[PDB]
Amino acid sequence: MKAEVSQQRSLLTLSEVDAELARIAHRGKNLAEQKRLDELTAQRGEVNDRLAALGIALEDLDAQVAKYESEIDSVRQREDRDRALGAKQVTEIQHELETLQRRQASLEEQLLEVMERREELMAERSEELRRVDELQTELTEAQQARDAALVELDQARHQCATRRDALVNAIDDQLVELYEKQRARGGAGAGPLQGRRCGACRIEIDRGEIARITAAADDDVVRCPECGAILLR
Ligand SMILES: [Zn+2]
Repeated sequence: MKAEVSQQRSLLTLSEVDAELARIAHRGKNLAEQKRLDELTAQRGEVNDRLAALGIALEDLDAQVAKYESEIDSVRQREDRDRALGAKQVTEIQHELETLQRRQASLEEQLLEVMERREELMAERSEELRRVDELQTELTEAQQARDAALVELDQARHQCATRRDALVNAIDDQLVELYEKQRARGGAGAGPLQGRRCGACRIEIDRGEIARITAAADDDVVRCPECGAILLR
């Protein structure tokens, strides 16, 4: 097989454009901005998990102060209902009121302990809300930089796509087809002959085949014996 040397040089640039598009696709899946957004999202979920755990403890303490204040109201109402006054049975109410006054005091002790504990946890929850709010703000900053990097990679991809479309139209389709058949093997399809090493698979070509490669004409097309990529000189 043979092909004009002018289009063989176009095939070399064509293999260069394909390599650049490969790095663009690789960069789109390995962005540094995406890694930054992954970190901020992780620790934002950390505070969201701690905020949810604090909400459970606050619900439990809210249920305690609701049960405490309700039982004191029953003792307070019983003290006020019995406050409205038989003198023989009056002493019977005096001994009960003293025992109920001891119950209202003992209940107020437990109520102040859980009110302090609720006041401490509401401050901790307030400290985590400030923390997750600051994390969320720069999370959107990382999200705008992640999206801004994707539109730059896509813009550079479209420009290399237009350059690739122009090169294929300038080469005989019989040569472009062989380049695609070699890429279907996983190789680079076309690479330069750098000294004695292939520019694609990076092998060291033996002295035997290389003696025949240097003897081929300019219009001739040659491939690497190990990978098959079209060697260009
Ligand atoms: Zn090769």
